[PDB]
Amino acid sequence: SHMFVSEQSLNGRWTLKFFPQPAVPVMTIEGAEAANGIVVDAVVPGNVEIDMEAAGLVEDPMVGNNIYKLRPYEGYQWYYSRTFAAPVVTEGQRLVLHFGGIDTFAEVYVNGIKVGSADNMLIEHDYDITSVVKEGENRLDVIIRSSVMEAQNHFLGTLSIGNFSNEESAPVRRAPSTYGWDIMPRLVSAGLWRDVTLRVENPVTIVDANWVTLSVNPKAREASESLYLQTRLPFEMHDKVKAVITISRDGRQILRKEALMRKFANLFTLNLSGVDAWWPRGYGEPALYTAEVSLVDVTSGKIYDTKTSKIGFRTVKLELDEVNLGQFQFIINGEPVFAKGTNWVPLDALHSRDASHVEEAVQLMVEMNCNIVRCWGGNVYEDTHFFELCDKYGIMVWQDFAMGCGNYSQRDNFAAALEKEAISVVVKLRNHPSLILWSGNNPNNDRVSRQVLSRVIYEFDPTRPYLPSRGYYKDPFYTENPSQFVSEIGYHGCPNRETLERMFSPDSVNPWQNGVVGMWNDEWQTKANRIYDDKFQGGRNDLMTNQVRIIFGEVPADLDDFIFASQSVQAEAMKFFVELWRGRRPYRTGIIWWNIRDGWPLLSDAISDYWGGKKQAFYYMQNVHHDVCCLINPAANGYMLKVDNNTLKDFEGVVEVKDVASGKQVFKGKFVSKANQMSEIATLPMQKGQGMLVISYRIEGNEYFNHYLYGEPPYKLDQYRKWVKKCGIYE
Amino acid sequence: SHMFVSEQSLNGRWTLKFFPQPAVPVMTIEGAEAANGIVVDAVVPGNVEIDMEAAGLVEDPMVGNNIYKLRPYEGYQWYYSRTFAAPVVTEGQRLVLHFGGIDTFAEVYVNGIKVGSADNMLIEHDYDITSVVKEGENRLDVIIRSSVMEAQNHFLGTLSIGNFSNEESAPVRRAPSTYGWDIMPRLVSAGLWRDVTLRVENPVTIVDANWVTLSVNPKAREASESLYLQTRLPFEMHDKVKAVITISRDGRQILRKEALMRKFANLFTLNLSGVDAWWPRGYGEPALYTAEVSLVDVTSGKIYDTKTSKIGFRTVKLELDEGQPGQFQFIINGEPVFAKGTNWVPLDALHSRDASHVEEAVQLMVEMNCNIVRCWGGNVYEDTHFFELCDKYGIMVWQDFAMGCGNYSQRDNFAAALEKEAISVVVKLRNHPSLILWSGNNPNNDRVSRQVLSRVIYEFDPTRPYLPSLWGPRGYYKDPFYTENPSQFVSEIGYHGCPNRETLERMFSPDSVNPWQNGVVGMWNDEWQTKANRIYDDKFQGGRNDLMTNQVRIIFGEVPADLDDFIFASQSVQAEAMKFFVELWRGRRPYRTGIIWWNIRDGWPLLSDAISDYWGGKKQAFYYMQNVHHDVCCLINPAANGYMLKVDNNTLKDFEGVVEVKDVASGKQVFKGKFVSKANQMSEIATLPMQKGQGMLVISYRIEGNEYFNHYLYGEPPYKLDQYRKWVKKCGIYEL
Repeated sequence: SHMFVSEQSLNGRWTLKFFPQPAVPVMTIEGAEAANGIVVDAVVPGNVEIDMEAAGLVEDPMVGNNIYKLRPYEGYQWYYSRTFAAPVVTEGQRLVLHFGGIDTFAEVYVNGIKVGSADNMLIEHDYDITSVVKEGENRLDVIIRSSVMEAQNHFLGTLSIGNFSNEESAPVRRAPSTYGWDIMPRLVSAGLWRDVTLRVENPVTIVDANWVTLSVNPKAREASESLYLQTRLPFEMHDKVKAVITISRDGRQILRKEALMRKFANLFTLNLSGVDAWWPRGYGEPALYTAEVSLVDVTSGKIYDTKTSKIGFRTVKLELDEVNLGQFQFIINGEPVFAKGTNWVPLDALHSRDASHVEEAVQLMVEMNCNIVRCWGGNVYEDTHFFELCDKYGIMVWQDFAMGCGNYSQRDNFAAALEKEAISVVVKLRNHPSLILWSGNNPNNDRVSRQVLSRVIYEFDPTRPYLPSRGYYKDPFYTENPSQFVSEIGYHGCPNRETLERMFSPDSVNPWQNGVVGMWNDEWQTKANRIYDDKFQGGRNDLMTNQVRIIFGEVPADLDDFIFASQSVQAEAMKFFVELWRGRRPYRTGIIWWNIRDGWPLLSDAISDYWGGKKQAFYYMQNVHHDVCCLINPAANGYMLKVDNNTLKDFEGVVEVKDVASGKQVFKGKFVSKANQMSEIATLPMQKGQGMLVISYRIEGNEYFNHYLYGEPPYKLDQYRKWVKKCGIYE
Repeated sequence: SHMFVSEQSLNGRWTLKFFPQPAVPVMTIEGAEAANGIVVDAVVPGNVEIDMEAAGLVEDPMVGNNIYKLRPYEGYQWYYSRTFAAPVVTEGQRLVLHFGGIDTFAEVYVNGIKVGSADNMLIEHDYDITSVVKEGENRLDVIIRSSVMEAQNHFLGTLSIGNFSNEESAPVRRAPSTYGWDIMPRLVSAGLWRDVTLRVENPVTIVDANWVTLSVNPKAREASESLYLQTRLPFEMHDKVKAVITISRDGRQILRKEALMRKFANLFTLNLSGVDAWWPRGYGEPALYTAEVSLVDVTSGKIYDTKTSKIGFRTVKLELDEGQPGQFQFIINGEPVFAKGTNWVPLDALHSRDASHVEEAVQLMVEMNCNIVRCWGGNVYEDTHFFELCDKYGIMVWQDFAMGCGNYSQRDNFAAALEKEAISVVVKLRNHPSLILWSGNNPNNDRVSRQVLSRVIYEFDPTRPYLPSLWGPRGYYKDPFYTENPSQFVSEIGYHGCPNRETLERMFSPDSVNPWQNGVVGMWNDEWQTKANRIYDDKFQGGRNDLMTNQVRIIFGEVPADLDDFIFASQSVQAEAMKFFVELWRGRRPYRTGIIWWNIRDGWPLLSDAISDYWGGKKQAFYYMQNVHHDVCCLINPAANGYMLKVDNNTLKDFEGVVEVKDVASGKQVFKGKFVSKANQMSEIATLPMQKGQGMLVISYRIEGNEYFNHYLYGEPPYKLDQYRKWVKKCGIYEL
């Protein structure tokens, strides 16, 4: 929270006028008003496709092949307009027009006077409009031009052409996935997709409050926290304003410090007592403390400004193995942590709806017990509320800078745009305890990943590490990979029937074209995802049929049997991958799987879909993501029962292995799970043929369950179903 | 070929007004018309000295000391003027005024409106004049200022002062040799030295077609070619235009692929069958294929643009054998190739005449059988036609960026000027199969040669190697300086040679044709000193010309007083030295990997170490060098108790033959026998016994019905000139 003096929202009903962009792009209000176009009511924050669909001008892009009908609007312009009232501004105060998100290339006018030129979808834009504001109605006009056509203002290098990321994405600062990807639709879109506000700032104001943990002693309940404070301070206010710093928790004041402001920028170091450390999930408590800084007149007591945030006392270090060679391990508060989590993709192709999805999506990670999440560079940067939830629930955040599968310009103009973006995002997010790493998502000669971004982290966040950058799930590709830390590992899975009936037209809900199993109809090809409407057979969807065929021999023709088979192979594979890394500790250090939630109704390798449809893989993963988990990994002539502890406490329990069909107890006995390590229990003999062992362990009175599928594929689908039904764990 | 919609030539007669440059340079049409100057007719493309000589205002700079009489014009300004009729431009179409070459600092005006400010003589300049053009007669005015005076707009660093390259060249982007070199006259010059055209472009047009060879399988006659296509495409034309890619050879089509244009830039990977790889001379055929890409309307079938080039399927890897100087070898199509060729210097001091020399000059390399050529960084970048000829004849091209014998600013403004130049020239030439290397020609902290240029190659030509970078005493060619130099790959090596008599009689005044001032041998007259070359008219004796006499005195004991005897002596020393250098590197393979010698042709009538002069007069070294540049060449190297008869093979084929070595003076047979020359290697034939005294051995070899000849001068200097002349005459290989 940041008080200022007043913050008046400009969200609500705007007027949107759209029209095809001429050869000479419209940049003035006069050109926008003279252009022949269509005028509709609009909602801010919003996307232009939501406004046109509300007007009945476009069909629902989430159904069938309606995504391709939005293609002509990629060459359109969008003219937002509204009138507003200007608040009273006293002497020395500044009126600031704040845009949370402009998508993308736009000219901003207040009362016919241009106040800004925006060209970065991913960062905020603030314009001082104190001098252009007038009494009564103030005209606010935003004229956006075509992002796609902007790409032709640039000459591309050889290494920027032919990558998975679109060439139109290379020279502009937008989320690469908006142009299309394997897991996102091509929906370039436009509009004011985040809040628009009017801010009044006092002459004495807080420019930035940077909280940094210098040290932490979790056992003594102590921590050293530094505050790098920058302010605007008139010289008459020097020695007449004091900074008041208050740390609290549950309304209880932990520390108060006052200091006379003798210069605009200061470093205050606070040696705190009776404070708990911020820990990721399983490894401890996500302790957060309210840190408030206020600038107060020493004579009148008037508060000129106040910034408040919840901070966590924690230290983060990445250890990079450079002799025995993803060969790294995160060290939090001086303890080696095993990372288990998901990759974070766009929450919505229409990104103005991202904020409405954040709460439910973080809840998915909490129920999965993820302790880490990697925000993928194909997506936009998430807003403050996402990181505040990750602070609260103890989920570490790996933040990629917004660049996708490809390479970018080595020249000055791009380097300046990316430096402006990187400084903004770093300053915005560097105070969240959840954030643990910056990445360039990218070769060692790349100026982008090895100079520009590293220079920003060096100057504006030297407390966090920066890093410059298909078949059966038991093949050596997955079982003999030497990477201690895997960051992308995924397996396809057909969505639930209910999701299929909502996104596919009734004639196309069944996947098979003219009944032939394996021949996908066009609507299923569009939902693979196909960026452009090029009719073809095969491609990405075939991954589902191939995987099901390797495991069960044959692809079912009944849609419900196909859904069960596809979600069951995705469930077994992902579960096997997690157990393989959790079981091969301490060598394995982390696994970040792909992915937890889709950002659009599509056929994908996610374990949950856009509408909340949890696939079978979600529940399987849930049982192999506990703090302490008993699991079975393959072994030389047998199977190995192991327990993995991802906490700092020792635990005791008992485990009962048994075959589903026979009921023969293969093993029963107590175990001791030492803190923060893999502990083997017993080597179990080989079982005959196919089947399913069931694991039942009890710790501190609670009952947990797991299983292990033995044998070698192909399995009969009808038999595998009976094994799970008798296992009694899943449905 | 790039079709566009139309290309009207603005070449032809212009009006040229010139005047001394005032303290404040004239940069407006008003100031140019108000200045007191001289108006003459001019020819574009051209240089201002050609126009002034056509008007009888200057004397021929190629004769005597007339080069120094052009000195005052370095401080002049040059005002070009002509009228042109505007072509018809439909809506959305674009009218582009294209300059192939402006030398150099000029303000361009169309109909009184400034459209550009040029400041680089080595690269093209394009200006969109669609909105400034008018109906009827239009006006084109170009106002050039003094390049020399432009240097004083810059403060030079210590390392940019005192080099062989002129301080006036350091801050400006112009060919360094224009300011004078030891092999080029000082002729700064100016003018529109390349074509000036008007191009009409459709709203849909090809911006660039970059052809890259990913792989080649010569025996399977296959190749994987990538087309990196960038276009200008209105969004209304998206999904309504298709790219048509056609690879052909002699009218026979090899590939025809059509693809709907859904984005402005695309990578098209083309896996071809029935295609032959491109090879350098000796190693195979220089197979070329016409690659044409066209943007076609999917409905009307209208062709909006067409780009056509001749490409070749080849791979190039520079194998750094390791970093001593010249410790590398070029690998073409997976095979280690032995490079042999010449450095490429200016074709003319008045560079607008370069294009008229290109065909004859390249033919010299074909007659010599060079498989490589290093375009020296003191010259301008050659135009497309030079690289087309090197593609056609299989001559690999090593391209220096345009800096010489110099150190340069580490500051931003020079870096930005060089980056714009490098991007332009790389994009222009990156599709020629002949081109195989980019060089900075430059210590390891130099921003220019270790950051600016390497960054341009990193982004715009990752397919070709980039390198950031033997004269010395110039004594006896068998000195340990040459014979024990460890460089596997030598890029510069040369020896002086007096030009033929006809050239001397055309370049000097009648009283100055004989070199000896007042008749004393070894003392050069003033005109010969000018042709050294001498950059500034400082009178002195000795200097560079003493290389000719010192090298003759080492080999033949005394300098002949007679001119015809002196020409034969000097050219014989150059011929024996250069031949020895090539035989020494070919004979010591596989350690030696290449020899690029200096040089094949003069860019100006001068006294030099070139083997043929500016007017085409071939010195004796040209013929000696021809006989040691064959694909398969029998040669003799010194051994310590005799000589070693060797045969070198610069092909991928085995050959058999017979060789005979005889003493010329006595006629006795030293060796005769058959030999097998294994492919792409040096093979030792026989150790030959030590001969007595001085003389010449004649090497006669026959390969597949064809008879070839070489020789070896044995003994140690000093030799007697008359005896050497009789040995060459009796040998029968070369005419005296």
